Amino acid sequence: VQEIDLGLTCDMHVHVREGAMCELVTPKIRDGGVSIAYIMPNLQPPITTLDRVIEYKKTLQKLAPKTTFLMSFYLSKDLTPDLIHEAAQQHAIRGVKCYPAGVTTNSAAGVDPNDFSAFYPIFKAMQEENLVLNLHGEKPSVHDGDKEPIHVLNAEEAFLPALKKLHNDFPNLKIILEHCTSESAIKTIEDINKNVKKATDVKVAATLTAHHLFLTIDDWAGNPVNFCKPVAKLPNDKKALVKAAVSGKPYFFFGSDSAPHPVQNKANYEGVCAGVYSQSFAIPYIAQVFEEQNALENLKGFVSDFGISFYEVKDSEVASSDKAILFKKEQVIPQVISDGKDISIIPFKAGDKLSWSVRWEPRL
Amino acid sequence: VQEIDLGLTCDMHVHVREGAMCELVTPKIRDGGVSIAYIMPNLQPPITTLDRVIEYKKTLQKLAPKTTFLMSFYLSKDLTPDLIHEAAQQHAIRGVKCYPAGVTTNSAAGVDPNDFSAFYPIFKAMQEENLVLNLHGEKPSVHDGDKEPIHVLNAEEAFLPALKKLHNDFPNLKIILEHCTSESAIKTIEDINKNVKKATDVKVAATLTAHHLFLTIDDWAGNPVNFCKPVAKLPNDKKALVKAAVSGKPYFFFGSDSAPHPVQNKANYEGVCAGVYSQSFAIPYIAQVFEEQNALENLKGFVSDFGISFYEVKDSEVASSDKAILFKKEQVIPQVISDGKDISIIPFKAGDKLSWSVRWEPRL
Ligand SMILES: O=C(O)c1[nH]c(=O)[nH]c(=O)c1F
Ligand SMILES: O=C(O)c1[nH]c(=O)[nH]c(=O)c1F
Ligand SMILES: [Zn+2]
Ligand SMILES: [Zn+2]
Ligand SMILES: [Zn+2]
Ligand SMILES: [Zn+2]
Repeated sequence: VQEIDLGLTCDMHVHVREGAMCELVTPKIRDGGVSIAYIMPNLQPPITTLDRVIEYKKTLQKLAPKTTFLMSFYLSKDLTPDLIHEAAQQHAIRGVKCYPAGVTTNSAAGVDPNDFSAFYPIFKAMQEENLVLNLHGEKPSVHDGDKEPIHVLNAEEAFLPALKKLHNDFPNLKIILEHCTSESAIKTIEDINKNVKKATDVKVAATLTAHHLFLTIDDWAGNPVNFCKPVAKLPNDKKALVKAAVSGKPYFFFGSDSAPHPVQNKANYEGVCAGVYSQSFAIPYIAQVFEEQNALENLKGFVSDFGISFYEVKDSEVASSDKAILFKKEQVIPQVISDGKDISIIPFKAGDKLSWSVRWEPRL
Repeated sequence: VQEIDLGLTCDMHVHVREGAMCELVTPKIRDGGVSIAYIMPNLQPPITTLDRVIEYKKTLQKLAPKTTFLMSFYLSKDLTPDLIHEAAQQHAIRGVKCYPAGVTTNSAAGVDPNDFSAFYPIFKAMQEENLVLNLHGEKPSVHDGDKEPIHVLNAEEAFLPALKKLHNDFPNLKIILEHCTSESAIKTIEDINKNVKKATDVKVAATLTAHHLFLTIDDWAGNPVNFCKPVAKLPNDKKALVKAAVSGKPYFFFGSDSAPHPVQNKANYEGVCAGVYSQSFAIPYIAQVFEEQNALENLKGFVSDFGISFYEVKDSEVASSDKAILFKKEQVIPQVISDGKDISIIPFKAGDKLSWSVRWEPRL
C-alpha cells in the first residue's frame, strides 16, 4: 500500500472539553494522526487564570503523554497585561482566543467586536511576548437598525474589517482567522499576505477545518450533526476553501475545530449545540480532499510545515518524535464514538469510507 | 384596535395528517381562528384516488363539523385526466398539490420539476375544470458538474422559471406559489400580476405563512422546531415577505403551512422533519405582524377576502357562517401541545405571549 510521511502533524484548533468527555477525546488526537494540538479555552468557566491553564495542560498530558499541547487563554475583561506577561514567561500559553459574545459554544462571556479597543493593552502585551491572537471571526447578528443585517451567512464577512483594523494597529502581532468558511475571507487573507515571500513573514494566517472542505448549507439544513459555527455556506464558498487548502500557501493550515458534544446535545428540538467531531480521523479526512484534488504533494505543508512554522514549534518541546504515516488502507468510520459509559459522540461522516489510515513510525 | 371582525377566515395551506395526530390537530383549525382550510395531500400513501379523498374529508368533518374543508390531490404518476374530471365533477377536490421529489415531507412520490411535460395532460384537465394548481416551488438539490448548484437557499429562485413556463402554457389555470420565502419570488409574483386591479383577474397568487413573517436562517440554524421547507432565508427576504403580507394586494393571501410533527421527529441529530406547527394560534400570529406594521386594516384582506376570492368560495359551501372575531386579550403559547397520550407537539413561538386572541360570533 502507498505511504506518505507526514512528519510532525499539527492540528491548531482543538476542543477537548473536561471530565469524562476529555478522557474520551484527548487520546483521539494521536489516534487521528495529530502530533501537536492547539487547545481552545472555551470551558465552563473559560480559562482566564494561570492556575487553571497549567492544571488543564497537565491533565491533557496525563491523558496523552505523546501529544504536544499548545495552550491558550480566553479573551476576557478579567485578563491583564501583567497576567499575560507572567503566563507567557512561564510558557503556559501560546495565544489568546477571541469569542464574540453569543456566536458559538461558551461565548456568552465573550467580547463585543464593535469595540476591541478595551483589549488593546492585552494585545500589546501579547505582541511583546510573541503570543498568537486567534479570532473566531464572526460579528454578532443584527437585523434591525439601518446598518445592514448580519446573519449566520455573512457574519464572517462582516468581521473582516475588524480583522484588517487589528492587523493594521498591531502589525507585529501574529493573528489567525480561525476556520475560514467563505471565499471573501480566503481573499482577505491572500490580500493581507500579498507582499510575502518567506513562510516566516506570515503574520496573519487562517486555519481550515476538515468538515468545511466537504459541507455546504444543504448538509446541515436538517442535520444538526453537521451544524457548527461558522456554518458551512454555499458551494462556491466550499470551492474557495478547498483551493486554499491545497494551494501550498504558508498562510493556510489545518485546524479541525473538532468540537465533541454528546449525541443528546445534538438531538434537540431547540438549542442544538454547534460543533462537529472530527478528531478521531482528522488527518485521514484531509487526505481524502488532497487525493481528490490531485494535490497529495501539498498535504504535508497544510497539516505539518505551515502550522509548525507559524506557531514556532521547536523539536525542544514536542512530546514525541514519532512521525504520522498515512497508509492507503480503506476503513469505515464508525457510527458512534463512545467511552462505554455515559458518553456517545456522532463522528463526522459517520458510516463513510476513507481511502487512508494513519500509523506512527519512530524517527532516526 | 380592541376587536376586529375578520369574517370567514381562510388558511389555504393546512396539514392535518391522519390517525391520532389528526384527532389532535383538526379541531385546532377552528381554535386557531380559521373557518376555511385547504387540506394538503402528502399522507402515506399520498391522496391520489377519489375514494380516499372522500373518506379523508369525511374523517375531517366528523372531527370539526363547523370547519369548511377544501380538499386536494397529490400530483403523482398514478393520476389521469379522467380521474381529474371525475373528481372535479363530484366536487371532491378543489386543486392538485405539486411536491418536487425529495424536497420536503412525504415528497418521495413527487415529480421532477425539470420535466413537467409528462403532467401537461393533467394540467389541461385541471384547466377545464377550474381546479387550482398548488406548487411547492423548489427545485431538488444538485451539486453536480456543469450546471449551476441548487441548494436550500436558491432552490426557490431556481424554481421561478418553471412557474413562469407553467403560467405561459396554461394561462387560464389558477396556480399558487405556496409559502413564498424569497424576495426574488415576491418580485416574480407581482411582476406576473402587473396589469391586475380587479382582484378576480389574478391567476397566479402566492401564499405567505405565519412563520415566514417572523423567521430568518438565524432562527432555525440551531432550532429544528423552526426548520421548514422552504427554509426561512435572509433578513432582506423576511423584509419583502412582510411588506407583501401587509400590502393589500389580492395576489398574496394567508396559508399557514401548519405542519405538525411529534417532538421526537424534530429532536434528531439527522433527518429532522421539516415543518412548523402554527394551527393552534394561526390568526393571532398574523395579528401580531399586522399590528407591528400599523396595518391592521389590511388584516381582513390577507386572511379572509383574497383567499375566498381566489378559490371562489361560495356561501353554498361553508360549513358554518360563524365569524372570527379577533379580540386583544394577550395570551401565552404553551410549551407543548398534547393529546394526553403518545403525541406532543412544539408550537411555533412556544412560550411567547401574543397580544390577540380569537373567538367565534354567529351571524344573526
Ligand atoms: O467554533 C467554535 O468556536 C466552537 N467552539 C466550541 O467550543 N464548541 C463548538 O461547538 C464550536 F463550534
Ligand atoms: O412544507 C411542507 O410542504 C410540509 N408538509 C408536511 O406535510 N410536513 C412538513 O413537515 C412540511 F414541512
Ligand atoms: Zn470558533
Ligand atoms: Zn473552535
Ligand atoms: Zn411545501
Ligand atoms: Zn405544506
